Amino acid sequence: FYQTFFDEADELLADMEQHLLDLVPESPDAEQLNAIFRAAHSIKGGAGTFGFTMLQYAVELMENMLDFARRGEMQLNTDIINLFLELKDLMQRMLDYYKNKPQSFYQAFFDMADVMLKVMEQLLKLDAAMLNAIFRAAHFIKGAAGTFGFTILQETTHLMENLLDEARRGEMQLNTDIINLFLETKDIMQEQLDAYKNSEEPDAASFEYICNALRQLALEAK
Amino acid sequence: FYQTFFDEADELLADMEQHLLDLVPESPDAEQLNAIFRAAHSIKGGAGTFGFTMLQYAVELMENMLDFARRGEMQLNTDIINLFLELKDLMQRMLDYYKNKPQSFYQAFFDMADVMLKVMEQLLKLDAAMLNAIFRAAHFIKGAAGTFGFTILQETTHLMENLLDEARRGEMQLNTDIINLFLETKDIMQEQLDAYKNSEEPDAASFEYICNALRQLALEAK
Repeated sequence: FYQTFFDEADELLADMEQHLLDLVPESPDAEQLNAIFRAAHSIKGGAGTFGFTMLQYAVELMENMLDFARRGEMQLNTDIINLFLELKDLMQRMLDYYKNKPQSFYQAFFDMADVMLKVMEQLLKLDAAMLNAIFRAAHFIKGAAGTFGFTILQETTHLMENLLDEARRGEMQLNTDIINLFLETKDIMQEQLDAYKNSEEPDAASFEYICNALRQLALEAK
Repeated sequence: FYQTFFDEADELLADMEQHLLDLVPESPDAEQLNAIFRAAHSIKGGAGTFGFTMLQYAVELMENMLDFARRGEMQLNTDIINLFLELKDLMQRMLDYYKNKPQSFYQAFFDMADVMLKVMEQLLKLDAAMLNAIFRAAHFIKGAAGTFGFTILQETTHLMENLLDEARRGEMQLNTDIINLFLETKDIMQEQLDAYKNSEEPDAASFEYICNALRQLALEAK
């Protein structure tokens, strides 16, 4: 949902930039003013939706100025148009702040996920309550991997999650082989995490191997 | 509201650490388990209140393990106690993530505030709608300065904000002298912003000067 907004907002700002540049300081076109206003209003909506407060404030500020400009309360001139460009650039900088946001964020995830895998490992090695715990730890890793676009990690965890959902509810019967496959999945997920930790790409061979094994179990346990 | 939680949570984690260390692996005390649980539950509440999701997840995980331990579903041993210490450390690391969070955040503020001062400047130099705009720009700077503990910047902006509130509503009559005091306040606020930008302390002489002048106007306009 975030990236759709970022792609649209970038496009809108590129449109805003051209319309601002096409403004006639002595006699501005209310149609170009309306275009800049529409693009700013669209960005405001998204910024509010996702809690992009710095962007929200930057947009409100341009909106206000534009509302005076398009209604005729503000006298336009070169200086004012330059201010509008700076507000547009501020909106761009704020958008990029929220678009960016990593490192401290990546590290907190890497550290958190490392710990959750240890918890999963031990609970496997040890009850519906524990199955609910392994399930939720996998659910977090999947969710978080989805957040960072870690497609390979997300998929591995998702396949194990579905098996853990059937295990916790009581739809699927568990045994030593199944548990060892879950432990093997844990090891693969750690390597997937480590590859991303080192800004490398996870092992495709391991991914295909574990996903075949997890889907095999989804059939075998039924 | 944030710092009260951070101070309490730090204390709770220090308590948790001692109770975990005082656990008897062969025959644990349900009272020490309850203490660790209470401290974890308290931290969970705050984490939920402020949207500290990474912390929330780290706490849920310890909570779950502790609920098995205190109820007797989990067999304790040295390894399990070490895992509890790691979960406690994770909770500490997550707390510190949310406690920290700056730089990219400081820079976005510095850049945003720089632009808002320019907008304020020009609108002063130029209507209740514009007075509402200068007011809100000051309101943002005050709010944001409050967020970063910039007491001197917050106070300067707050005093001007109250004057801007009376100006926008129509309680206070404005003139050239008042506007020039507002422009002078803008210059002081920029220097206050710049001092913090360079990790320096704002000018105390300017602060006292402008606050006397702003309070003088609060009396003079009435």
